[PDB]
Amino acid sequence: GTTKMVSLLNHSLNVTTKDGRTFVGQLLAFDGFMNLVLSDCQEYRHEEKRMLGLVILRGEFIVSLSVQGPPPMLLSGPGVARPAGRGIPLGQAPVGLA
Amino acid sequence: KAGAPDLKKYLDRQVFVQLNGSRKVYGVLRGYDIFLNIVLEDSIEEKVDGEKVKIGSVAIRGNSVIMIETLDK
Amino acid sequence: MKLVRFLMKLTNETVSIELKNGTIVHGTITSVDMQMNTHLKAVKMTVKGREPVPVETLSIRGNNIRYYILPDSLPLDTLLID
Amino acid sequence: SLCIKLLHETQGHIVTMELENGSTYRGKLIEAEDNMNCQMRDISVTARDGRVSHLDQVYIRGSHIRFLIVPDMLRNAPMFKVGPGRSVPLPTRGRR
Amino acid sequence: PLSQPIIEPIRHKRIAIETTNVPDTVYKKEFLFGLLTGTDDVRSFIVAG
Amino acid sequence: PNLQMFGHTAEVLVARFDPSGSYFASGGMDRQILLWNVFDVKNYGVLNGCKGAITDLQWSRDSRVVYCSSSDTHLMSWDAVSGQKIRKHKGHAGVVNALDVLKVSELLTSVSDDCTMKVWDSRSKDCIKTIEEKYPLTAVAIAQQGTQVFIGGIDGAIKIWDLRNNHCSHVLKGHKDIITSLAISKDGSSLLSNSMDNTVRIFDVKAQRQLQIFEGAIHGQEHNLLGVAWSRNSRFVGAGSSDKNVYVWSATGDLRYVLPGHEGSVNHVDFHPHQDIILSCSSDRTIFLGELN
Repeated sequence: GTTKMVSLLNHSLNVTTKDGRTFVGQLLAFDGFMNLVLSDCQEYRHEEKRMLGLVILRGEFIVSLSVQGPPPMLLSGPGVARPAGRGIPLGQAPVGLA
Repeated sequence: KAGAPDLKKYLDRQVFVQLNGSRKVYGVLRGYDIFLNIVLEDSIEEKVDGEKVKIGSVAIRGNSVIMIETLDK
Repeated sequence: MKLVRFLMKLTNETVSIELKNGTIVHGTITSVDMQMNTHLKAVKMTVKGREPVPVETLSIRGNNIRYYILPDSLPLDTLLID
Repeated sequence: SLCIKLLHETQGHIVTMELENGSTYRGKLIEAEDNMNCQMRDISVTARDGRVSHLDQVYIRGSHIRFLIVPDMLRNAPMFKVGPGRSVPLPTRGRR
Repeated sequence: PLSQPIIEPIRHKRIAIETTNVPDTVYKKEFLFGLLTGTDDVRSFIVAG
Repeated sequence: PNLQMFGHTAEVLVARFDPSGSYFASGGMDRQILLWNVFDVKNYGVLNGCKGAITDLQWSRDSRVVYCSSSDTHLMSWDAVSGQKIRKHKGHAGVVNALDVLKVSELLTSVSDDCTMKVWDSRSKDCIKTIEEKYPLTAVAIAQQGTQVFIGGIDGAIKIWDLRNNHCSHVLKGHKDIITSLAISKDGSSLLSNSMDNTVRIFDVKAQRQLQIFEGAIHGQEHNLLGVAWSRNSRFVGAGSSDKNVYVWSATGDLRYVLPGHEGSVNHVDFHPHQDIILSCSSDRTIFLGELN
C-alpha cells in the first residue's frame, strides 16, 4: 500500500516518539519500516528546544504522525482584433426568411 | 536479510562488550553469527563492584548485545 | 485469512483508540492498512498526564495500538464475511 | 529503501546518535549496514549523567538505535525511485 | 582578389560540441559541489590503454 | 472604439467576461475556446479537447477555472492560467445546452436533451442530483444564494426548484413558447428570459408575477439559443436577436440603443462588470465591444 504515506512527503510534521519527545520538520524520505528522514529538526522535551539538523528515526521509536503545515514551495491563438465599423442593413426581418 | 556482519576484523582479538542490564564482558573473539550471537574465550566479568571473575569459553546472545569495543588499537 | 482484512471495511466511523503508550484518541478513520497503520481525520487526542489537544491529520504506527472501541451501530456479522 | 542509503552516504563524516540505553555517541563513521549496525572511531559518549568518555572502536546493533543525526549537505543527496526487484536504490537507465 | 567578400559574413567558428545550457541529471548540482568541497568522497584518475 | 475581432472558423456561440472584467472567453462550433484580453485585445490559449461543439462557457468565480458544455455530453474544465484539462464530467446521454455556477465555483448545473437537469460538484466527477422532467430542457439559472435553480423548457414554463426540498414550488406563466436563456440579476431578485414569441420578459423571484414584457427582438427558423443579460447596475437589459441587431432596453420598458453591425444572427449578448461595454456574439465568427462614452 503506502499510498497515503507518499501524500505526506515534503510537509512539516509533528512526530511523537515512544520516549515522549516530539520531533518537527519536513519529510524527505520514508520506508516500509516507517523509518522517517526529517529536515531541519527540533525536539521539544517537556519550555525547551534543541537544533539537530538531519535526523533519521527508526520504526521502533515512532508512535504517531501529524501534519503541522502544508507542503512548501497555449501561447497565442489565431484570433486578431480590428477597429470599428458598424454597417447598416437595408433589409429588416430575420436571417432565413426574406 | 541476514547480512552477515563485518566482524572478521575482530576475530582472535580482545574485546570489551556491553550487554543488557548494564553488564559487560572481556574476551577473545572466536566466532559470530547472522543474528550477532558471539563466542568468547577467556571470559572475565566486570561486576558493578569491579570484582573480576574468570569464567572461560562463553556464548553471548545476539539480541542482548548493545555494542562491542577494542581495548588496544 | 486475517482479522486485519475486517478493519479495512471499518473506514469512516469514529473510534476512541488506546495505545501501549497510554493515550486516548477520538477521531474519524480514513484508511487502514494490512500492517495496522491507520490514518485519522478531525482528531482530538489526549496524552497520558496532559491536556487534550485537537489535531487534523493524525496517523499511528500500528505496532502501538492496543484496541479500538468501535461504535455501537456497526453490524459485525456482515463485516466478518469476505 | 532510502532511509538506509542516506546512512551509508554519511560514512566518513562525523555522526551523532541516540540509543535505547539513553546515551548519545559522536564520531567518524566507518561502516554501516542494512540492519543499522555501525562502526565508528574516536567516539565521545555522553550519557544521562553528562559523563564523558572515549572509545577507540565500536560496533553496535541497529535494534538498539533510536535515531541518528547527520551532516547538513546530506539533504541535497539524490533520492531515487528504486524498483520492485532491487535492493539498493541507485540510478536506473533500463526499463524500470 | 574576388574571393574576399567585401561585406564580411558573420561566421561562428566552432571546433567542438558544447551544450548551450546544462543538461539536467538526476543528482542536483549543489550536491556535486558539496562532495567536491566538503569531503574525501572525491577521487580522481586516468583511464588508459 | 468598437473592436470587431475575428478568430473563429465557424459559428461562434458564447462569449463572456471574467467576473473581474479583464478577459473574454469565446467558443462555438470550432471546438475551441479562445481567451482574450480586454485592455492589448489579443488572443491567448486555444483550449483544445472538447469533441462536441461548445454551447456554454462560465468562468469560475476565482477567475482561473473555465467550464464548458459540449454537444457530446461532456462538461470539461480548464485551468485558464496554464491551459490544461482537469476533468470530464461524464453524465448526460445527450446534448447539453446550458450551464450555471455559484459563489461557493464548486457547484454547477447542466441541462440536456434527455430532459434531465443535473447538479454537479467540482470534486466528485458525478451527479449530486438528477431532476427528470419530460420534454428536452434548454436554459437554466442558479441564484446568488445557492438555493433556487430556475429551469426553462419547451412548454414556456419556467419552473423553480430548491436544493433542500426538490419540489415544483412555482411555475412562471404567460410565456407561450420556448426559452433560450434565463438570467438572474446581481440582486437575486428578478429573471430575464427570451421566448420564441419574441417577448423578452422579466419575472419576480420571491409573490412571483411578471414585471415588464419587452417586445421587439425576433427569433425565426435558425433555432439558435439567443441570450439576455443584466447590466452591472441592473438598469439596462441586453437582448440579441436573429435580426442582426442588439436590442438594449431601458428596463423601464424603453428601447434606447439598437445597434446593428453583425451580418448574421446574434446569440449571446453580455455586459462588462463595471465600465459600460457590450460583448455581442453571432454566427458570423465575429464579436463587438460596443461602448458608451
